[PDB]
This record gives sequence, structure tokens and C-alpha cells, in this order.
Amino acid sequence: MTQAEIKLCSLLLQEHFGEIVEKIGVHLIRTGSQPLRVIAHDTGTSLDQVKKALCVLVQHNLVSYQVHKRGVVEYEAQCSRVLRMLRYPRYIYTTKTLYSDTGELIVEELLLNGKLTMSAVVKKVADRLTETMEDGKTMDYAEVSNTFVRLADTHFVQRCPSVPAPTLVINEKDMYLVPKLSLIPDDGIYWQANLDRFHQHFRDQAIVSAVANRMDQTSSEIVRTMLRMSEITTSSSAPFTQPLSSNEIFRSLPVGYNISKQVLDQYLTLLADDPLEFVGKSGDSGGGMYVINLHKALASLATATLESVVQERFGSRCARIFRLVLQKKHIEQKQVEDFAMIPAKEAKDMLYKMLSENFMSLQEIPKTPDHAPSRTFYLYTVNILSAARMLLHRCYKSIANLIERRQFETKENKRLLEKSQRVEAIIASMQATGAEEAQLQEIEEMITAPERQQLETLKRNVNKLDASEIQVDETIFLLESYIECTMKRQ
Amino acid sequence: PDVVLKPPPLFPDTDYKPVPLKTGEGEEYMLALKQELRETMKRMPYFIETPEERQDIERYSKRYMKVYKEEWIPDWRRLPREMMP
Amino acid sequence: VKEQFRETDVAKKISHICFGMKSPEEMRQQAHIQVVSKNLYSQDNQHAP
Amino acid sequence: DQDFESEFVEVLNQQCFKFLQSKAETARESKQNPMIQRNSSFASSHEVWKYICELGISKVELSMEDIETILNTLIYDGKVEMTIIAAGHMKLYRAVNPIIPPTGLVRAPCGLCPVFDDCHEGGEISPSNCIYMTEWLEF
Ligand code: SF4
Repeated sequence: MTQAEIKLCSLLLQEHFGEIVEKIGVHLIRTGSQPLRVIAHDTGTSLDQVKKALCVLVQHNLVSYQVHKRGVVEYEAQCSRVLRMLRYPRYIYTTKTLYSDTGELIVEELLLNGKLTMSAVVKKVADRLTETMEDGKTMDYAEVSNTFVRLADTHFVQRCPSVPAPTLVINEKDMYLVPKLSLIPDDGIYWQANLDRFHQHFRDQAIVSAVANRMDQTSSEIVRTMLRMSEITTSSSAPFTQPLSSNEIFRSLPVGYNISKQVLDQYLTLLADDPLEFVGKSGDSGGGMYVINLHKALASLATATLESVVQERFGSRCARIFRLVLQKKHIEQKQVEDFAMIPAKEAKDMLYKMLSENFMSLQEIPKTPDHAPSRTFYLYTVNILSAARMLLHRCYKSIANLIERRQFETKENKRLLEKSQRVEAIIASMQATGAEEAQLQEIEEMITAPERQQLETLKRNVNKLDASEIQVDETIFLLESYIECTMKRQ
Repeated sequence: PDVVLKPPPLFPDTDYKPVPLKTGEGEEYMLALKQELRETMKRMPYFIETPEERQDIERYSKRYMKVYKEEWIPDWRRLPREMMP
Repeated sequence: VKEQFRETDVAKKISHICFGMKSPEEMRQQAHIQVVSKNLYSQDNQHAP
Repeated sequence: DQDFESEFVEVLNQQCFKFLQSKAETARESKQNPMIQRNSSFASSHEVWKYICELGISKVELSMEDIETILNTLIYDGKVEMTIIAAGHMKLYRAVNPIIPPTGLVRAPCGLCPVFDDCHEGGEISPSNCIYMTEWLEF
């Protein structure tokens, strides 16, 4: 959408895919829909390579296409679907923390090939696992398909729109069937992982973790249970959870937890009578039902993220004033100090340093048709939406800078790297023939101290950058869920 | 009202130092997983590592150039019928 | 030692003129010196920059 | 006359936070299985007044407003919460923990960087010749 996301996805498709395909991919983000010939013309690339790039992008369900005025095919690249390649390791880890290596090696190949048949997934998983074992190379196809059905009925791997003129109009239905396998030819059925389910699971994990380290460890089990009964009936857009009662809650609680009825209602009313206001009770004199609020919790999460950012950058004394003015909306300059016991000089300094970085807004109240900056009233107020949206624009350029720094150090010590790796294969094949410790002192002293000390620092730097990348892209995910919920498609 | 003759440095030393990261066995697991995903998708047929290669004179050493050119089946059936390579 | 070929004098014409506005980043990239002082003349021996 | 001693004020604030944390310590080690009384094991302004009297720091301070304003500066920090109840209006104070840990956004040095607009590759200050990046990598 903006220059930051385009610059980020450019590198993301240059390091994941090739240069020729990433060129056409970035050229598809500047112009929404364009004919094939116009694209091949203005891009400057030949027709064959452009078709290769297009089919590569289509195979990974990254670009869409539609039929227009006469019979023309207009292609469109969506950047939001492209920017979700930094969470593949997190997706695989979330698949592996609940399931085992089965689901991990089933889903890790579904995201590297996009549209793929299950006969191919079972094939490749069975082959890799038989190659992994040493003496007993027996892998049941039924257990590989059992985890596949567990993904299918929990709505993790769905069916992409199948095949029902210049081209065919791809249509989607609600027929998520699982054709019965034949283990030792089923064509026209391709499966793909569902990302919004992963986003929902991450949202539930974040909510339960926040309510855990916030007040209690037990109430998080209760809310995670309340979030487990609604995985099937509730969707992402729906702001209010379907009503659930306590008698049904006491039915489904963990096996290793014995908590009685009235104390469970105690916990539920403590969750209702709470300033955080996550769960709300609508009941009677007799009984009632509880409803979990997702939007008013995501707002608190984004607010906490903003105060954490301002506290790590500016300071705790500064975040104190930030929270003070967030609580008391539209406060004036001389009345903020009688509340906050902070010296006026550096207080004004902090306020101006915050406002000059787009962290606060000032509203005008004049008493005249003229502005009259002298004869007017200034008020300080905080906007959460714009601040979250402006931090989201900073995270992307931060990730881009991290990626450029990681790619920068590799090409100055590159020939050194493939030269020290070429010496590795000289002795790796020699040790098979016969171990010579003289040929080992050859490689003991053939590499000099700075010739071996460069890889030592390069590996650590690459690890540090790739580990900071994930800690940064989890923040954009926590930040993009609050912006889309308030956004209402009219 | 004072005047500065020596310009400020291009890197003004920051206020505080950055924060150390969180580490668990899952963290290095995901790190190695990303490091292998990048290397494997770099070694995939979808990754085009062949922009174009130019060769001026022909040599006799044609034995050490047996590169296996297996494209993935494009599956033209579930694909725009207009685009036909 | 051998001399490398070089064009004698680059003579070209002007085809067309394009109008555009620069960014502060490109402005700093093109700029040479950064003025921070307001004193025009130094109060020393003679008029000197 | 309104006295100001920032050192004294913030050390009083730290001592009050430690005292409320110790009350939370005693409440959590007590652990009466019916935990309405555990969350109700608060410390009102009238007991932090007794704590002020047992402090022995400086007696030129009127208890009620000073302690309630210090607890206000504390709720502005985001460390404790207050709740008032009309019985007579009694203010109770509870110790709350932070909601989420510090984000991974700021752990990268690009979040602390004051020069963020000028940062661009191909010219002046950039991620290649950044001093902050190198100082982060070396450590
Ligand atoms: S590369 Fe360095 S100076 Fe530039 S924005 Fe990133 S952290 Fe800041």
C-alpha cells in the first residue's frame, strides 16, 4: 500500500523468490489491475519470463485475476496476503505445540507449494519420515491422514475454490468434503492452510495470557474454556461472543481442576465486576449468561502496547503523563502539573518532545471568528487509532532496515564463506577414505585467525537480527488486529 | 540566544540502550526453522535462479553441465486459459 | 602499460524537460554544507567568511 | 507555600509501592480458599496513614491529600489501582501487575533511533553504516 510495505515486500520476494518474478510482483502493487500485454510492455521484461512470474505468483495464491470488459484478464496483487510470510515459523510452531511433527511436516509443505493435493502431502511426508528412520522404515498412511482430518474438522486446512470462454471463472462453495483415500488418483481437489484461524488462535492466546499475568492464573483457564466453546459458533468479525451460562461452563472444565459451582460463579462475577471489562454478565434474579468482549480488550492491548513503547523510548515519568492525559481527556497545559508532581521545565520539555513526534494532538478552542493564537485555548488530547497506525508504519521500515542489515554483511565476506566451505568438502570426502591428522593440521593452520573469526561473528549477528525480526513482526500482528476491527466495510 | 559553529554529529548518542530479547527453546527452534525454510525455498524450482546466462565461445567441457530442468506441471486446467506458455 | 579509450568531448542536445519536486532526503543527499550559525561576519581582524 | 522535594517525593512513592506490595505478599501467602476476601485484602488510606506515621521521614505534610496524590501519581504510572465505596466514602487500594510484557518492537535498535526520517539506503545515514546497529551487534 505505502512505500514502506512495498519496499519490505520487494526484499521479501527477492530473498524468497527470484529477481525476475519479484520485479513483476512489485510492479503489480503500484498498479491495481492491468492487462498482460501492458504489463509485459511497461515492465520491460520478455513475455515468457513474465508468464513464468505470473504462474509462480498464482501457484502460491498470491495474486488474483478477473474477467473484464470484452474477454480480458486483469490481474491484481494484494500486499496484505504477501506481508504474512514472516509468520510461517510461528505458524509451524503453533501447529507443532498442539500436534506433533506430523502436523508440522504436513503444513510446512502446504505453505511452500500453496495449492497442493493431499495425495502429494501424504506422499512427501511418508517419504521424508521413512528416510528419517534407520532400521524400521514403516510409516502408516492412516496416521498421516488422521492428523489431516484433525486439521480438516478444526478448520485449519480448507479447500480452495475448485473448477466448475477466454478463461474459467473459479467458484467457491461450502463443500469442504474429505474424499475417502486409497493408500497403497483424485484430481481437482487442492487444500490450503487457513490463516484467519491461526489469527483467531493467536488472539485467544494473547487474551488468556494477558488475563493470566494480569489478575489470576485460574481465571485464565475459565476464559480459555469460554474461548474454546466458541471456536465453532463465533467468527472473527462478530464483536460479541455467543451467550454462555455457568451451568454449561461447569460441564466443560479441565480434568485436573476441581472447582465447585458457587466459587466458579464467584470467579465469574469477579471477572464481570472488573475495570478491565473483558466479560460481561446479562442475567436475572434466577440466573443468566456471560459474553466476552473482544474489541474492548484489543483496545486495551493496543493501549498497553503504546504505553510500553513510550516508556521504553521516552521514560517512565513520561509514560506517566501519557497515561494521565489519556485518562483525563482534553486537559490544559497549566492544570496538568497540579496533578502530576513533576518540575515545570522538564515537564514542558517532555510534553513538547512527545507532541513533536506525533504522540499527542492539540485541539483549538477560540472565542472569536479569528483564530487569534494569543486569544485562544489549547487542549491536549490523545488519539489511539492514529498512534497505532503510525507505529505500524514504523515497524515495517524497522523490519526493512533489519533485513537490509542482515543481507548487507553477507556479500563482503561471501567469497571468504564459499572458500572456507569449499575447504570443508576437501576433507569431508577425505575422512571417508582415511583419517589423516596431517591433513587435519593442514586445515588447522590453513585458515588464519581473522579467516575463522569472521564466521563466528556473522552467525551471531544473523541470529540476533532474525530473532529481532520475529519479536518485531509479532507486534505488527498485535497492532493490525485493532485497526481492522474498528474498520467497517460499508 | 547562543550560536553553534560546530555542526551536531550525524549520530547523536541515544537516550537509553535497547532491550534484550526473550529466549526459549521454541525461539531457537523457530530461528532454525526460518533458516531452513529460506535455504530450501532458495533451492526450489519456484525460485528462479536462471535470469539468463550468456556464453560467447563454445567449449569441449560439456560433461559438467548436466543441470536437470524439471519444471513443476503448471496445471493449466485450474489456470487462466489465456496464458499458455 | 596501455592507455584506456575515453570519449573526447561529450556533445549532446536537450530532448525534453521534466518537472518534479524533491524530498528532504534527496535535498540532504545533494547538499554539501549544513549551516547552523546565524553570524554572517566574524568579528576578527578583517571581513572574513 | 507548597513544598517540593522531588527526591523525597519519589522515595516516599517507592516506599509506598513497596508497602502495598508487601500487603499483597501477605494476602497471597495467606490464601484463604474463599478468595473474595483475598481480593478484598486491600489497604485503605487510613492504614497508609498509620504507615506514614510509622515512617518517620518528615512531619511537615498533611496526611490525607499527600497520600492520595501520591497514590494518584502511582495509578498514573500504572502500578496500583484505587476503588472508592460509599458506605461515608472509603478509598481502598490494590496492587495490580502489568498486563503484557515489553513488546518486541522496541528491542530492535531502530525503535530507539532518533534519526528515523533521514534513514535511507544509498547515500547518507543508513542501516549499512549505522553506529547503533553495530553497537547492538557487537554486544
Ligand atoms: S538503520 Fe540504524 S539509524 Fe537507520 S533507522 Fe535503523 S536503527 Fe535507525
